[PDB]
Amino acid sequence: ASCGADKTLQVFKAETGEKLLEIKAHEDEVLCCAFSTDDRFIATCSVDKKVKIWNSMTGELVHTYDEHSEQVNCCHFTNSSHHLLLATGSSDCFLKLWDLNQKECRNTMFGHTNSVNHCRFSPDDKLLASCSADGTLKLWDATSANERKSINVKQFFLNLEDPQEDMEVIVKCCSWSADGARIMVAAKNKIFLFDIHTSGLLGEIHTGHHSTIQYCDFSPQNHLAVVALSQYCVELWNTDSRSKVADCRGHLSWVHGVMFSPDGSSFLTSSDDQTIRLWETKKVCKNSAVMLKQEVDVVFQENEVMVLAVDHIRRLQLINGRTGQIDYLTEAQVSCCCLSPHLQYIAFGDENGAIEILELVNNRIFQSRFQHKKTVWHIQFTADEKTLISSSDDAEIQVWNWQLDKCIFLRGHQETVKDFRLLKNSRLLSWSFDGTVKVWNIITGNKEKDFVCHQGTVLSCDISHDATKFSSTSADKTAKIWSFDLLLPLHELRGHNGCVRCSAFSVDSTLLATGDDNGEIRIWNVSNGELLHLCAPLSEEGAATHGGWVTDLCFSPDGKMLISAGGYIKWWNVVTGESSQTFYTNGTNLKKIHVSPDFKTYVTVDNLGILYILQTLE
Amino acid sequence: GDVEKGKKIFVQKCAQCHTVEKGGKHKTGPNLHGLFGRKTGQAPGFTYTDANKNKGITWKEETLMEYLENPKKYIPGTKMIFAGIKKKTEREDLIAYLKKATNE
Ligand code: HEM
Repeated sequence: ASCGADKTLQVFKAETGEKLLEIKAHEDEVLCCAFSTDDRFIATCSVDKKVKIWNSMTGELVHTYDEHSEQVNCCHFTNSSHHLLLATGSSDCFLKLWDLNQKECRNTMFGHTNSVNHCRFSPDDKLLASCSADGTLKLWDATSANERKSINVKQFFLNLEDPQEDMEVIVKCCSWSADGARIMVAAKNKIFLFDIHTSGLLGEIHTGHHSTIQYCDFSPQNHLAVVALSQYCVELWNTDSRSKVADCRGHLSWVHGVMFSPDGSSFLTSSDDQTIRLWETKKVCKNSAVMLKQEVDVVFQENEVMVLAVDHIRRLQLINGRTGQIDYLTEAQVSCCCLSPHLQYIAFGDENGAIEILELVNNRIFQSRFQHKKTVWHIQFTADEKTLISSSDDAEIQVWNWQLDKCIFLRGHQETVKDFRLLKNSRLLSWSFDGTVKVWNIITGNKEKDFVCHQGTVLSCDISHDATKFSSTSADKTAKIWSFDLLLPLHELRGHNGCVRCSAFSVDSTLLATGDDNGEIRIWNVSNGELLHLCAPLSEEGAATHGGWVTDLCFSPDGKMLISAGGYIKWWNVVTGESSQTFYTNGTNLKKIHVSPDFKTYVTVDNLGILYILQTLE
Repeated sequence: GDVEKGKKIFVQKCAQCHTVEKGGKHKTGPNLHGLFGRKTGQAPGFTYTDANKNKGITWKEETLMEYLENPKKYIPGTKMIFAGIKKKTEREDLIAYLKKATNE
């Protein structure tokens, strides 16, 4: 059984994967739910405070409870077949040990100094463990309706320069040993295995790198630990042995939760997308160094297309399409990368903002540039093989010629320059957080034409690429467009009260898409502007999943088609209706567009799903 | 909005990941002091996602009203976990409280 934000709960039999239960509503948004030990009941926690224990078979309500001063944190039926109790944590910090055989609570239990994080009955029904943000375990004596034991948790020792003394551990999951005789837990940067019966620490499984745990899950089999540290980092660790077994890429939205089968042979994976992925236990252990890194740059030189990649462990590997030809390289984790014009070189940024340009002919030859307060942002090369150009936290736009080691700067006096692009001339287009659409010069810094198209930041600005005849931008205000000849845009489109978020020019035509936040596109003729039929690519959908963001538009060479890419690719026919809408991406959330000069093949990698290559046939 | 109710909502739903006082520490989320009239992703000393860092909007009542209804929808890929405040009144109250407290 899974609930949701709607607060309806749906109960299902996983095998045949077919609806086995529909529940009409739960008052207030569901907070959590759970089966009875004999699966004869289903408790349902909620913000309302209506502990609705519906029958698991008839589906009709049986038990119901309320006592909490605040919203319930957790509900669970007694693991014992005999005793019928309902331990319930809540934001009011008070535990409520319900007697399921009675309408009123068997025992209120103040104890936690912070709101309860999780709650479970102990295999010994006489005992009742509990957890909370203070992090200390609390093994209550339910039989006496009184405190018995409560391990302190400062075991995550960490002597930082932090003014706070010993760290205040915040345990989340209340994991149990398969016998339940001891309590596995996890918090911050470390898993622990406390022995509540002796009231002392035993195990301590450190998590990957350092941060603060968002989710964790012990596995009684194989001493496994499926832990979602942060950003859906659902690694498969191995407890006690204290070493990772294997990586598990594949949830979008950063997981929302995971739990193993009672057999332990499988586990569910609830996620923010609204998705639950079943998984076999065996598959996770095996290694699978795949699924390229989420953001990459690909450069297309004809018949074979090469995609930029970040190594699964360290730097990078270049894998050409239609081949197994890996091209690994070494560096202390490159921040970003860029190939030189007319090939012959390769380059990368750094966390310090330093930017090396390794030669292809010889690994010994390189130039390293030290610049920028932080990691370098945008990087672009001149039409000449020489002269690096870059930007970052600095207000200035860096122009560092390599070999010559020249350091020309674009002194824009901005808080920072957000991004910049090459113009067909010696001019260098740019824009910052003040939303100025500056027109500088390449190599030599010189702000020749200056535009203030937006008081706010330039959200997405696209330049057409035939001559320098036009350029346009939209930034949650107006879709301005100019020919550079004027200091102000030739037209200021105002056809969208919801304000256009992004725009892209036609492939040497007269079309000009204007993307909305909801993925809506409004095509505009490159002639001041006129009420052209909106491309209107998405009309009916909802908040389902993999849909947010109007990242890019890829016009067909014919110009008769727009390749919209938000939650998934859809080839919306230009002006009214759609052409080849179909597709549907596995990853979702593509953020980049690459097109071959021919325009035959575009491959998208979205959400780290992987890179997908398309090659239409006859 | 009702600033007092807004405070309650902040205490209940935001305080576990964010401070509003000047020099208040970064918790899971960034300190919100000075939020109004500031562009997304600018609290110095907080490491944002690229999505939040590049949303490119100015925080103010209109943008907050939309964000707080459904953060993920407004900034897909945000690492902020929050379903959203579905009732407008509560949103207005919270926003009115934040407007006061994040300047104070
Ligand atoms: C109604 C209550 C909340 C309010 C008013 C609030 C306010 C905000 C705002 C305005 C931002 C973006 C500001 C900016 O771009 O600098 C933000 C980001 C964030 N919030 Fe919240 N927040 C709330 C609840 C939460 C909760 C419950 C969590 C965690 C449980 C959280 C953690 C975060 C994080 C991690 C970010 C950074 C987003 C990113 O870097 O991708 N917030 N919050």
